[PDB]
Amino acid sequence: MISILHYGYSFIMLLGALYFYLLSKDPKGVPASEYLIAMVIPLWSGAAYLSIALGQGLFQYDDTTIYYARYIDWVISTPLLLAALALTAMFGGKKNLTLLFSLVALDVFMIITGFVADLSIGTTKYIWYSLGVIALIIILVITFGPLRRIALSNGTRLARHYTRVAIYLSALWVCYPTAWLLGPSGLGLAQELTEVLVFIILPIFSKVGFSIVDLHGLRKLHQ
Amino acid sequence: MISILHYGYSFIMLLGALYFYLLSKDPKGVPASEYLIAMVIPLWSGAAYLSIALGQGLFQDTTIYYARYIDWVISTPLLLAALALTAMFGGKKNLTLLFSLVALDVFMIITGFVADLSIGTTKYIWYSLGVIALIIILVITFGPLRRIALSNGTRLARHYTRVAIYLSALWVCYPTAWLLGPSGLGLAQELTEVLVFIILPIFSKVGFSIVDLHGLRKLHQ
Amino acid sequence: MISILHYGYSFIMLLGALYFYLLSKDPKGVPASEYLIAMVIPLWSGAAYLSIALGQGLFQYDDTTIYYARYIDWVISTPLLLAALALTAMFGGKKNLTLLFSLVALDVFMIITGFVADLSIGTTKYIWYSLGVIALIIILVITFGPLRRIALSNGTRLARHYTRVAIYLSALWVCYPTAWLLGPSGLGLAQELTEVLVFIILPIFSKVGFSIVDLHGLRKLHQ
Ligand SMILES: CCCCCCCC/C=C/CCCCCCCC(=O)O
Ligand SMILES: CCCCCCCC/C=C/CCCCCCCC(=O)O
Ligand SMILES: CCCCCCCC/C=C/CCCCCCCC(=O)O
Repeated sequence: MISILHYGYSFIMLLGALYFYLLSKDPKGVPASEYLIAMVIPLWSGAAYLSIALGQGLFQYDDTTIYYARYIDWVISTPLLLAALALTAMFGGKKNLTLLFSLVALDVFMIITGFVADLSIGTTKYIWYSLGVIALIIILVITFGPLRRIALSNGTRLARHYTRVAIYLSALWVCYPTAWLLGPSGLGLAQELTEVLVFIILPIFSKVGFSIVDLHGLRKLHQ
Repeated sequence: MISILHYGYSFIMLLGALYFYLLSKDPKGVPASEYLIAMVIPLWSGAAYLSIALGQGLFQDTTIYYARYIDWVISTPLLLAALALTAMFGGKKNLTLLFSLVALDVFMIITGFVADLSIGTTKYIWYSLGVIALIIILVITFGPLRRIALSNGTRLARHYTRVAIYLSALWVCYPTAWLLGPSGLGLAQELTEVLVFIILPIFSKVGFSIVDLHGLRKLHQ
Repeated sequence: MISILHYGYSFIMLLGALYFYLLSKDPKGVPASEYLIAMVIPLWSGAAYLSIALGQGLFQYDDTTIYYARYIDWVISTPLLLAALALTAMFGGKKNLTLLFSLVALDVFMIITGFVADLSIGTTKYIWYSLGVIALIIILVITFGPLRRIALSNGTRLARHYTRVAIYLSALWVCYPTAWLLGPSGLGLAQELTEVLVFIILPIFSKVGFSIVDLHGLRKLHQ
């Protein structure tokens, strides 16, 4: 069932990428870079999850299963998602690449701390986990602080769309560290099968879902 | 023989980099970035192949030359960049198209490394994904990228078409040799595959850049 | 002792990053990118050295201890330091990104050759070491050649500050390959404890120290 679920995930990611390619042919005032980003995220995630379906993207550490392919996925896909968010706030204005790369730096560190925490035992696990959570808090502060102020400077309609997308992303992202802690990698209150379902359903909304809401909103500012 | 051949490869790469450095001192209207790219490719490839000569860049009932993938994951995207920048010579840069090719290429090389580590059907799933990546790269090369070259004048477009065919012809050889050799069906011997992955890169790296840079320098007059 | 020293290092790095964040609030004509770079260097280095303190960032190769976390540190931190140096030479003028990325390329190769040399035995070790030294020589030629000429073109006061920071960095950087050769990774004339102290004290002056001298000099040009 675990294998079948991952095949299904990869196929949905493929259909996501195809949809975003079609949208790109009729760009409606949205730069090609934002369509490229929306295509790479699902394609990369699909390939990583395919490696799990084929039983290559995991190994047995001590007496627990590490799905390391998830981290290979997230270390590319999550920074690209934060880029898409930042570029949404900056739509019709000057780009602030310093703020954008600050988010990329924080995000990559967040994902690495998660991978190391999964490979750690005892107290050490929760030291790394904690550093990742602090990284996520700072990303949220930027998202609702300076980045939201840039969105406001680009007009009411854009700011309203940015706020909607920011809440959508924020809501989904806080679920990842929560699920991680409750599942086998953490306290082990939740079963493997449960965690797998969560890390199949969340990414679908986090990747393909986010980009639909994000791109449709921007295309609507053109009509 | 395998070790000696790899030393010889690294030495030729060094001579290539030195030649491109000399050319850069008299740039003839070609941006410094295109000279830098032409220098990095051979130097990085030389270092990787050196690791094979010293017997570090491989591990073993089949021998995997993993240093090749470390080479290609840096050198091949840089080659596609040089190609893209050739199409865009004198006109506006389209970085979205350029980075699309870098994305496709890096994926192609990773699928190859995973296929080499895979057994049975799984090997050919990964191999297939890499081939599809190469097909799309070729479609971009002869489609949108060629249309940009045409928009920059007949002289530039003619040079671009020549370099595009040159690269395309050499690149299709890599997946073909991979499939026929030990990593695939095993119809060809290890020694044969080694010779191929010595001779092809010399024409793919040092050779491509000579044809590419000389053509662009000629457009100065 | 070795563990405690690494904890102390990480804490000092944290304080360095916090100081540079405060400075950034009153930027005094220094671009935000240069403040971000000064913050990332210590934060990344601190995290890497923390992995050593927890005894994760090292392993036993035959009869020697390899501190591989150092290389994970340097492969990110050293290119960013050369960027800060290059951006100093270019302060008030056009950026030359080709020259900047040439330095990044050389530096990354330098650090990789070092990691491979540490994993090598006999003559092979010193082949890789040699390639890294030649990389460092070319970096020094660029620093005091074309990069210094760019600094001159941006006025006497800037050029004087650049020359001071360039010498400071150059003096500290030549110490790394020297210590490497004399310590366990090389001829083994120096003991592990000695090498550890060197690779605690040097980075503090190389990272937090360099950025203080660099940023204070540039802030002074505002007045
Ligand atoms: C943890 C890994 C960190 C790796 C990422 C390194 C990030 C540091 C780089 C900063 C580049 C700054 C962006 C250039 C500024 C352009 C001007 C602007 O702000 O718009
Ligand atoms: C698949 C492995 C990893 C690949 C990641 C590559 C990153 C893809 C995104 C790049 C963004 C491109 C930015 C282009 C900016 C200029 C846009 C233009 O004017 O055309
Ligand atoms: C050893 C691994 C090396 C990996 C990095 C290689 C980098 C090569 C690419 C260089 C890009 C040059 C950027 C050109 C910008 C033109 C504008 C300017 O020069 O100011």
